[PDB]
Amino acid sequence: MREIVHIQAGQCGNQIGAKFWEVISDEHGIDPTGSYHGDSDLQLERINVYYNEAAGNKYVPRAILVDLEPGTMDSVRSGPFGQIFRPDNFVFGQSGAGNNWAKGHYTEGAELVDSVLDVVRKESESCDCLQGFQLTHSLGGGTGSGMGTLLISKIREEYPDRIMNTFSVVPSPKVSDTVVEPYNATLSVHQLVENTDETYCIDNEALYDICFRTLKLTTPTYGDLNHLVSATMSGVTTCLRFPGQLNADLRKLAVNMVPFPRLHFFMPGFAPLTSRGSQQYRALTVPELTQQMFDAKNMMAACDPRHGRYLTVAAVFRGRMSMKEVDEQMLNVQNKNSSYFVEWIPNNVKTAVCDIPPRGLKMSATFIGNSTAIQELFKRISEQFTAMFRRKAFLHWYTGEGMDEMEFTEAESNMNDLVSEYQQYQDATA
Amino acid sequence: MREIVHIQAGQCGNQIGAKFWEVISDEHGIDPTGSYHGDSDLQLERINVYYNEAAGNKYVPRAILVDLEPGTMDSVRSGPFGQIFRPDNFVFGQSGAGNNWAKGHYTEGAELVDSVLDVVRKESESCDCLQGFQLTHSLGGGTGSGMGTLLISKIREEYPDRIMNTFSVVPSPKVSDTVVEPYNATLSVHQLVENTDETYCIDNEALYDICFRTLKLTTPTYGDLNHLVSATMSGVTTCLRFPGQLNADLRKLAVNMVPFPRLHFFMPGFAPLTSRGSQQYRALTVPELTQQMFDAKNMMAACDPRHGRYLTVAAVFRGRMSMKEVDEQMLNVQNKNSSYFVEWIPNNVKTAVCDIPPRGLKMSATFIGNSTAIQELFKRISEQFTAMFRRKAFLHWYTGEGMDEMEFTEAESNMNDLVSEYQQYQ
Amino acid sequence: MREIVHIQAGQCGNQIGAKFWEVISDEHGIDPTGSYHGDSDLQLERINVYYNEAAGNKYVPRAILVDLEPGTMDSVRSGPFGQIFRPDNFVFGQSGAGNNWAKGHYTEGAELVDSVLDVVRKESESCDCLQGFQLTHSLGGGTGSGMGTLLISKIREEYPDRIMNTFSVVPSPKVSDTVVEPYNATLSVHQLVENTDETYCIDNEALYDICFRTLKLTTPTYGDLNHLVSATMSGVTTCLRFPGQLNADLRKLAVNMVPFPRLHFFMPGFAPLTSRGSQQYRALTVPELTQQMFDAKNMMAACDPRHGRYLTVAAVFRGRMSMKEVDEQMLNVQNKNSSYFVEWIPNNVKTAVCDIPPRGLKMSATFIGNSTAIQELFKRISEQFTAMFRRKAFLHWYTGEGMDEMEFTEAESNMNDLVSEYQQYQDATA
Amino acid sequence: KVQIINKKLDLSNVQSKCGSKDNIK
Amino acid sequence: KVQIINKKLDLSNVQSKCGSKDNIK
Ligand SMILES: Nc1nc2c(ncn2[C@@H]2O[C@H](COP(=O)(O)OP(=O)(O)O)[C@@H](O)[C@H]2O)c(=O)[nH]1
Ligand SMILES: Nc1nc2c(ncn2[C@@H]2O[C@H](COP(=O)(O)OP(=O)(O)O)[C@@H](O)[C@H]2O)c(=O)[nH]1
Ligand SMILES: Nc1nc2c(ncn2[C@@H]2O[C@H](COP(=O)(O)OP(=O)(O)O)[C@@H](O)[C@H]2O)c(=O)[nH]1
Repeated sequence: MREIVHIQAGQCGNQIGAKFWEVISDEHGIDPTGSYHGDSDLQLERINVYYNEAAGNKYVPRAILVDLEPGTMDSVRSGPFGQIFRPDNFVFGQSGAGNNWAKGHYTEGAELVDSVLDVVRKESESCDCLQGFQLTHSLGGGTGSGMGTLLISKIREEYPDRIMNTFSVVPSPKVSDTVVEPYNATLSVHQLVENTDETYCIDNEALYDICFRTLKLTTPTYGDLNHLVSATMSGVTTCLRFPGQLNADLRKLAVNMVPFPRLHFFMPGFAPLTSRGSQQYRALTVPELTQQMFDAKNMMAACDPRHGRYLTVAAVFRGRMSMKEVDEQMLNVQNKNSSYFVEWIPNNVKTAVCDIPPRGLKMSATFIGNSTAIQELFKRISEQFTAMFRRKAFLHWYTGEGMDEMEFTEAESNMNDLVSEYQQYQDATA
Repeated sequence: MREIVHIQAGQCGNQIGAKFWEVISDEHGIDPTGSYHGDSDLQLERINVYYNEAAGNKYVPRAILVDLEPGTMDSVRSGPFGQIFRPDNFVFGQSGAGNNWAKGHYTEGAELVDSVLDVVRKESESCDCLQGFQLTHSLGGGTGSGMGTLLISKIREEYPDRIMNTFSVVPSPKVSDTVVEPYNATLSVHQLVENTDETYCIDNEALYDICFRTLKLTTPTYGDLNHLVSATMSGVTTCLRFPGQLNADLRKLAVNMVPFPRLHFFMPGFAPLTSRGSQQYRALTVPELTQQMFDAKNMMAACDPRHGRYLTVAAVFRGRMSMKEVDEQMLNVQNKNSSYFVEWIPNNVKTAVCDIPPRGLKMSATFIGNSTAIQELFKRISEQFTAMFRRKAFLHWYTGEGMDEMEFTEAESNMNDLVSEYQQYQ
Repeated sequence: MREIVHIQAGQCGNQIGAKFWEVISDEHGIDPTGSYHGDSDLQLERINVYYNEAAGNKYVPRAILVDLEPGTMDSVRSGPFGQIFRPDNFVFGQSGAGNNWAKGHYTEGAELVDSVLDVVRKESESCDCLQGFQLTHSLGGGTGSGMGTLLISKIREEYPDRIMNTFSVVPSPKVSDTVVEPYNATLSVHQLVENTDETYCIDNEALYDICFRTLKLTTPTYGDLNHLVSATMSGVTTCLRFPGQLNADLRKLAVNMVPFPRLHFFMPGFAPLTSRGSQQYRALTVPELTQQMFDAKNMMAACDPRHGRYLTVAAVFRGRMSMKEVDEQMLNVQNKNSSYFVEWIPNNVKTAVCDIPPRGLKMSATFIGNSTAIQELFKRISEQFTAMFRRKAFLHWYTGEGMDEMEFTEAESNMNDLVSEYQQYQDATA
Repeated sequence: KVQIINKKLDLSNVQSKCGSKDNIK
Repeated sequence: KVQIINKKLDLSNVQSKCGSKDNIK
């Protein structure tokens, strides 16, 4: 059947994907030994979409781990779920990227990409029907950014008809964690906009806001943010694994959600989100999930969507629900807030319903929005990048890896053109 | 994975590195015999970063000791942890430097640097993945300054793609320890600015001020100042040895912290610092660490950073913390004091979090700041050097060995150009 | 029935064959006493192909040990399985070869070959149906090279209609172990190309690469390399001993694999190969064995086969399998990589399936490839040999044994002609 | 330096196909 | 000093053997 090759790259890649595989193994009843010990047939009905079965009731997650320094991989291998992963797919270098995109893309990635692609081909030839590739990585991180751009280019050349999905951690609007993050982000998007099919933008700052505000958490960790991101990832591909009243694979989402080839970035969201104490005072209904999804404070992206308009909206629900209820809620949303949707797209909302709810919830819903408001992210990145580039800030660190001024110039020009395209598609024109 | 070769030159460097290796051996549970007797797997997980494993459950610190006079090395061998170093790496001469940089760089260094480099090559060939070289030395000491400049040039020529990190003791603004400190400091900088990747400027004056005002120490010794410097050194590379929520190795530090290749001198800091009695009166939080770090009185370099602007800030934290807490503190710092950072660099602070705190603390943080205010230090050095050089003060001692007036003139020109560059970017 | 006379010569001969007889005695349930203590009738159904039965339930391996110094033979006799071998067949000299092919071929071999051939005739007359001769030896070793060339010539004259198979250890591309190895190898092949039927090229360096890379071994020994070579040897002649769905004797392999009389060298391979830890994460299927066999890193020869093309491919499988599965995998291999096969040979792959798997495995497969890429080995040997011969490097050590310059000249000319023939058969011509 | 891909779309003059008036005479 | 043994092979003119047209007249 359809199979997904999950590629992990960078620190975000490794950590987020470790939490992701924890969640996925929990959903399918796979204990840390790889042996199936679940309680339902649907867990094994579509176990092959993310797992390879080695005879002996052991299942191996079809994942590839990529990094340039073995520290994060050692931490992953020694932690929980270390022995389920077949050790063939721990492909790492020795130098590290040093947060330099130029380094990770032209020297260290250039040295390691042959082994990584051989592993990719090994995992792809063993598949029954390769559906798409999922990449978890950060943009500010040099390893993540560079290795991901290189791998995406090479794999797009290798399989031009497969789905290339990426979950990227984007720069924060206030608190940056890397000095050279703007250049890495610019040079990364300069290739992501060309080779990827769709990219989900995750900001750590929005996750912190959700954690302190909604969940009432006082000591949130990167692991809990990874838990939220992993819940989103599991909600995205719930139709590839369990039946439902209305299913939607990855290609259906790509078709319904990308109106024009370059405007493929999406803002993910999740519902329901409650603190532990407040769980006893709020009922779980479809209107509740709908109101939590279409809320500015519940957007995991670093932008208030009320500043622009939406082009496409995807809402995948989980758990037993009424389709009439969901459709009426979507009608109410589109009617009451019609000014937030582009006039040239009638029927802005795409829906899907899976019959299997997440662990511990009666019902949930995953939000995916394509809003012109995301132009704020790209405009801020362009402004910061231009201000830094005028003074040649840290430019020698990248020119020493083989880059010239023309590559930065072309990246910045393409970024300005992308921002201008998003601004162009805010005109009603009718 | 990555490894570090620790080089230890001069009397100052030897003492600082002895204290540093004491601290490192304590962090990894290694007794003075070399046999591992720790209590956690993480102590052995990355013990290779600083130690070679000599079969027999014993580990040898990958350290190289350099000097032109054998007294300091005799004291090191006879003192505690003196047997922890394999005696192969005690490379010393007999003449001594006499605080003459010309001597230690052109004659005695020229005689001893071949053996020094042979030991360096032997230690480097044993490495699986060499990451960077560390040099602990003072700028005033003839041995320190001369051997450091010469050896850094040689190693940079041999390994052009490795990281050259130095922890230098800089001259004090009030009290000089050597009469000819200006010539040595100027001629040392004239090569450090060309061959090194980054240099941490620690002044003993600021260390005295901190240990007196903050730690309330009444009889501080070189051992206590070296303890502070060693805590800073360990916090610098804690990410190369222990896991964490956000790790940053030497290459990311060098990339984030050096905006332009010549502006690579930094002012280190440390937190928390408390007297013994006051420990029971102040809670240890991330806001407290952030408040202590971004304070002029806690800067170990004798230069008020409020007289200039920062190019970039590195803040590596140790211990269990909330990522949102550190992020909010850094955002508040950048927002409330935006007037002290250059307008052409947004997101001035790069951070990292290690999950292993220093022994005895719930959490800590190491400060590394690239402030344009260090032009004060360099301008003071240039002015004093000019005042001495205009009258040929002590010049004959340097000229007799082989130096000419052209070398001093070029060194002064380079120093003034560096000062002018810092002034340009402020 | 069909019988195989195993001749051991040289250090490679003695060690590799000691490990080989260990493996063979394990497969047939023969304990170190020679008494049969197995558990299946098929162990004794074809026990006579490698054993002679002396009444008393004792079986003697039909092996002949040849050397020029008694040290290696003493080590073999005093080690495991020392008492099963009938002591009649320990035929050794006293001087040793000193790695000089000229010595071992014209003086010491000339003195010992009469006794060795008398032993060969004794073992051959006692046979029921002599099928072929198998020789284990090295090329760089003077004893191995010289004694093997002399014995092969004499036995080919004695039995011109029997199968002459040799398993030769070839020089390594980077790390040579003997100063005079190139001359020994040139003078050895100058006779092997004339008298042998087929030669399997084993490089110790490729075995080291496989050991450190695939098996994740940190301290590999010559004995473990001999274990790999012995597994290959046992897989080669599994059809001479156990039944199966499709059997193939040695003459069938010689016919199907040697297109032209001089191009008889083959590159052996083996599958599956896994580290101990990775065994729990990979299933054993026919596609897995097929992908491991047709892999450049799994070739035990010192050459990347992707530089040339294949002429004939032999793939002998062991264990219960589906013939449809194997045939579909072979079709996929030939179709996806058609550019690596000569156009003038349709149906490049020969197959065979034995129903008895190796000890401890569900299924396995032995690879035998006849690729033009092996011209790299012979070209490097010719280049090194020419460079050494221009300066008369170590030439007196061979001229003192009776050799003249004309013999070296003829050997080098024949080597150049063999390289030119391999290059000629890379032309598609159609 | 981009412009939205807006086209002037029109079904200008479309006639019916069923001859509902063919026998009106 | 060798050359591949390539021959010019052709089944030039081969006629049928079954007289399927012998009684066509
Ligand atoms: N959500 C999340 N973000 C992370 C995590 N670890 C690091 N990041 C973000 O990733 C960025 C660091 O880049 P990184 O990938 O670690 O550096 P690289 O080695 O060059 O790839 C920072 O901006 C962090 O905010 C994590 O566990 N979860
Ligand atoms: N931080 C620190 N500085 C020192 C120490 N010992 C000496 N110094 C400084 O080094 C300078 C003396 O130079 P020194 O290295 O002893 O002379 P050298 O033998 O020629 O290298 C003085 O300015 C001291 O302040 C020490 O243990 N720690
Ligand atoms: N695979 C393998 N190769 C060996 C072994 N022993 C020796 N060799 C190889 O054989 C060569 C030595 O030649 P050798 O036969 O010992 O010398 P000889 O006495 O003249 O025949 C070296 O290149 C070794 O790499 C072994 O046990 N296994």
